[PDB]
Amino acid sequence: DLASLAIYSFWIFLAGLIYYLQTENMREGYPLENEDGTPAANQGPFPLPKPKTFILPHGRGTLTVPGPESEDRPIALARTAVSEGFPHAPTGDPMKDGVGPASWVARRDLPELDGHGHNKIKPMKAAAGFHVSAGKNPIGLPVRGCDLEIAGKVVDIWVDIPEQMARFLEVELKDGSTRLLPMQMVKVQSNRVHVNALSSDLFAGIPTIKSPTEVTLLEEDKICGYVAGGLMYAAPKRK
Amino acid sequence: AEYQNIFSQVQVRGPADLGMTEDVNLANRSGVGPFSTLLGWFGNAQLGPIYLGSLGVLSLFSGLMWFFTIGIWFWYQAGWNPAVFLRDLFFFSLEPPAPEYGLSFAAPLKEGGLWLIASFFMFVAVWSWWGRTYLRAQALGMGKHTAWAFLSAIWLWMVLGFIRPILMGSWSEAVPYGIFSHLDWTNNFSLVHGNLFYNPFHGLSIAFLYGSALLFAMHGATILAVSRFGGERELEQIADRGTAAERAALFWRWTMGFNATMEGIHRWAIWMAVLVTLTGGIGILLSGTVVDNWYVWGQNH
Amino acid sequence: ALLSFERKYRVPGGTLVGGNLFDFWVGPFYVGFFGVATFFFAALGIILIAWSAVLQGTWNPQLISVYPPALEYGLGGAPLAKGGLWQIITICATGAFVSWALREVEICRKLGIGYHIPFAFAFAILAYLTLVLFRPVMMGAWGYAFPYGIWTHLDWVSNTGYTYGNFHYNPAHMIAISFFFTNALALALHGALVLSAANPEKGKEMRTPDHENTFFRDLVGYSIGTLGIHRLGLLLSLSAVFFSALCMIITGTIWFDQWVDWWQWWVKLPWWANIPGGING
Ligand code: BCL
Ligand code: BCL
Ligand code: BCL
Ligand SMILES: CC[C@H]1c2cc3[nH]c4c(c3C)C(=O)[C@H](C(=O)OC)c4c3nc(cc4[nH]c(cc(n2)[C@@H]1C)c(C(C)=O)c4C)[C@@H](C)[C@@H]3CCC(=O)OC/C=C(\C)CCC[C@@H](C)CCC[C@@H](C)CCCC(C)C
Ligand SMILES: COC(C)(C)C/C=C/C(C)=C/C=C/C(C)=C/C=C/C(C)=C\C=C\C=C(C)\C=C\C=C(/C)CC/C=C(\C)CCC=C(C)C
Ligand SMILES: CCCCCCCCCCCC[N+](C)(C)[O-]
Ligand SMILES: CCCCCCCCCCCC[N+](C)(C)[O-]
Ligand SMILES: [Fe+2]
Ligand SMILES: [K+]
Repeated sequence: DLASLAIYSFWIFLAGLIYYLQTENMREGYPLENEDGTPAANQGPFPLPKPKTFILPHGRGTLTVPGPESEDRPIALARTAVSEGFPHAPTGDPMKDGVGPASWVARRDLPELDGHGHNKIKPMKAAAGFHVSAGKNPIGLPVRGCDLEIAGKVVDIWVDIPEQMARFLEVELKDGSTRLLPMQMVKVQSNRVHVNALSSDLFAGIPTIKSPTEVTLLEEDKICGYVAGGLMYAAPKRK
Repeated sequence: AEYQNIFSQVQVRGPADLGMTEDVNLANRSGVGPFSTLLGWFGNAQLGPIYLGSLGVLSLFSGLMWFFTIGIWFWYQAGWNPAVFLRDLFFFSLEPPAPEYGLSFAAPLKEGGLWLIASFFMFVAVWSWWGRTYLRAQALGMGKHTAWAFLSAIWLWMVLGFIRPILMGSWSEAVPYGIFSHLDWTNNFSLVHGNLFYNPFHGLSIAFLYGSALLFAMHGATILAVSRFGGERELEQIADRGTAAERAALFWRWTMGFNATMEGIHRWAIWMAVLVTLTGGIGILLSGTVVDNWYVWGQNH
Repeated sequence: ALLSFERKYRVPGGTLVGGNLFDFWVGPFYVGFFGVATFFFAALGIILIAWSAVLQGTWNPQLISVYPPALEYGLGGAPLAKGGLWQIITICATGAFVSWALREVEICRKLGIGYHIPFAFAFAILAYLTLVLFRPVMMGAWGYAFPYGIWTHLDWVSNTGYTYGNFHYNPAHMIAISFFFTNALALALHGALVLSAANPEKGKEMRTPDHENTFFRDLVGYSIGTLGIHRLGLLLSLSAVFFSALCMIITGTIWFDQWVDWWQWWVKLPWWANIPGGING
């Protein structure tokens, strides 16, 4: 029967497709490790796929995966139990150490580039032609933390030029320096910008950028991880 | 209340983005269209520019001829009465030739000939458009995934109005051009072939269709959940994994025991969707050509 | 075992109930209070299905079928072998799904991410509940719910649908289908676009988001953007399920005749109802 052959054949194909898809999704994070960082005994029935190489634009090089995996940063956590499967407690201030929900990845310390080789993200004041086209302009508004205290004021919006969208709000603190806050983590209101994730006293702790006119992938991760980390770790200060 | 990032809070705009050049013939790109602040609350506010070379002109012309051919037939059935056109809009239908004409083109215009003409225009419109998906990607140096995926949809479409009718020996087997009529055709097709719920390829097609909604709901929600870490900038998370991709992976590893990668999830995605019409086309093509009654077939299998 | 980058995220906290009592993992799986709840509900449900199988007289996966109480029982209880088991299993399923969603919420809290996933899952749960709880309650009997059998639930779909003629005529059903088809269309497009940029022509450099926007503007004159496409995929899938639940909740309740006849309201509009010509004249 032709139909029988077809369906039998399809299932064989599907099993092979699933095998392929699963191995493709093991190009990051594998081999699996024990909590101490050494290779785990059981890796599962799926083997690692042959390496593939991505050619990155603008001379940024290449990326080959799977490849030797390493955090490339200290992880300030310690075991809380004598066997595997339990939580690992922060050895210091989790927000400052960048662990738990305040984690950041050691991404390349260079800015993401658009298709023309220019910085993808730029403060609006430096992005020729860009301006707020709809909604409440947050620039000039005071910034309130979850402790209901004002931590600063919005002095600019950092925009994704290629995709034309707001990505960060640049906030100036009392000492005159500024910090970037992810747009996804702020609530723009009529008379202010509210930040549920952080209490006023934690804004100074937000990681700073090296250059005032650009932000690297590494810095974005530290900034985003720190702000998000506040949801769990600033809870005591949150009203 | 926490901002959910479903709608943007503030829109920004800069010089119209004219796009990448690569090997594209700029002479064929129009100017930018207007900007929609309405659209901008959800997606990009920019309209255009669009690329329209010769192939594109052919596709649009042919596509419109298809649409107009059906429309003129509709007005005809409406007695050219505007009021009737609107009240019976969903009842009008441009039907294929009767079984008696087989696969010939000797059927009167009002009795199948016009259906063949509209179908010819549609055939040119779709295939030339497929050529467009391939060439626009080529001109930009991109992979041909879109054109390959589009082929899967084309497969079901081809089986329904071309391949199956030809194998069955008559155009009468094809789908009519009408809102309610193509639905009646669908119900009748299942009834006549012993209930499609018994066609294993129909069941698989359903699994993938439901699977597509499950997966896009999962993926869309995941990306939005990690957009606070730049998660939607997928190409760069692929080239340089960030905490967004790691948290997304762990949410699922911790939930269901396994996960994907920023690039891999898009492979699960393209296949989940593509298999909908791939299995579907096979299921329909075998109907009436190899299997007359799925219930019966299932009894012996 | 852990993914190479996993340990830094395995910290204490985020649980909604029990504090640190169930704050741990079993292999890759996070547990938590709701992980234990889900296991409890699921285990019981599966055990009750096996028992239903014994009362049915079969162990075959494609034959096992747990049916709800016959209509005569209305919304009351029923003997285990006559619909009661279905009733208990349904409670277990609901408990397992809701617990699964809440466990996802605890996982979101520990990871510091948005709650979009469990929120989206809640739509699927609500669709299930429309069919086994809301619709049956509104109609006056558990018997209107579908049976738990691989093939028998399809019999229910076919029978229920033809009870109203060709179910294609349900307007809410038409909208739901439109969202399902559009979603799959969008999923294929999204997967193909990202992949076409990440895996360009042989020897070339990875394309960028700019190239993705350019490809679609060149093709159809519009690109929704990377944030937008994920918002769209989510909206399309949830909308499809919302209209599915809606198309069924109104069937057998506010509308119970042949769906095709519903369309009479438009054709019978005073200003053209009697005008000669057309299909309806
Ligand atoms: C929504 C409209 C109808 C309906 C209409 C149809 C139609 C029409 C079809 C199915 C089909 C299926 N349905 Mg149904 N189905 C309904 C409600 C359900 C429910 C429920 C709790 O709500 C479940 C679990 C299922 C499950 C299933 C799968 C067995 C099968 C593949 C679908 C799929 O992959 O989707 C996408 C989901 C995934 C890819 C995730 C993986 C899901 C796995 C496949 C489901 C396991 C189900 C399992 C056997 C239940 C036992 C588990 C316990 C341990 C006992 N249906 C409602 C009542 N269903 C198809 C089939 O072939 O059926 C024979 C089919 O054609
Ligand atoms: C009473 C009716 C029968 C039945 C009869 C059929 C028939 C007959 C068919 C299906 C098919 C399908 N059925 Mg069924 N089906 C039944 C009940 C169900 C149930 C359910 C809960 O009961 C479900 C979930 C499904 C689900 C499905 C889908 C998996 C599948 C369609 C795939 C798709 O999206 O193609 C979407 C894609 C296309 C149609 C591709 C063509 C698109 C073209 C290429 C693009 C046109 C461009 C154009 C020129 C321009 C347009 C204008 C512009 C938009 C402006 N059926 C009952 C039992 N079903 C199809 C299939 O594959 O079956 C195996 C099919 O043929
Ligand atoms: C002859 C049959 C009638 C018909 C009768 C009906 C009836 C009756 C119904 C539909 C419903 C639907 N129909 Mg119809 N339908 C017909 C023809 C069609 C056609 C077509 C091409 O012709 C299409 C595309 C559709 C499409 C649809 C969808 C809009 C909808 C199903 C999806 C849904 O609601 O999911 C909702 C999602 C769920 C129910 C899933 C819930 C999942 C739960 C929360 C989790 C499961 C967990 C699991 C148990 C764990 C498994 C174990 C793990 C895998 C380890 N119908 C014909 C005309 N249709 C259904 C609807 O709208 O339902 C609300 C419905 O009831
Ligand atoms: C917007 C709606 C769409 C959607 C979204 C969605 N689904 C989701 C999620 C989201 C966002 C998850 O986060 C969650 C997930 O973890 O995915 C991997 C999930 C999920 N969607 C699933 C299935 C599923 N989703 C479906 C549909 C959809 N999901 C929609 C299209 C369908 C169908 C039929 O279309 C199915 C089958 C599960 C794989 C998973 C949730 C897993 C879960 O809740 O596990 C807890 C329970 C158990 C392991 C045991 C249950 C045992 C018994 C207590 C009950 C079973 C009895 C009876 C109900 C079964 C009858 C079966 C017969 C009908 C054959
Ligand atoms: C003019 O009037 C004004 C208002 C402007 C406009 C009015 C127009 C209106 C109201 C138009 C409405 C059109 C509608 C409702 C179209 C609906 C189509 C539907 C519902 C379904 C389509 C299914 C069609 C399929 C599956 C078609 C498949 C076709 C093919 C595979 C091609 C077949 C080709 C053939 C037979 C020709 C042979 C080809 C060669 C190579 C010579
Ligand atoms: C419907 C089929 C989709 C399910 C595919 C399931 C793949 C299971 C992968 C397990 C891999 C586990 N791990 C951590 C060891 O790699
Ligand atoms: C790539 C996603 C893998 C999805 C695999 C889907 C499995 C669902 C199978 C149910 C179809 C059953 N059958 C025989 C009746 O067709
Ligand atoms: Fe994506
Ligand atoms: K500016």
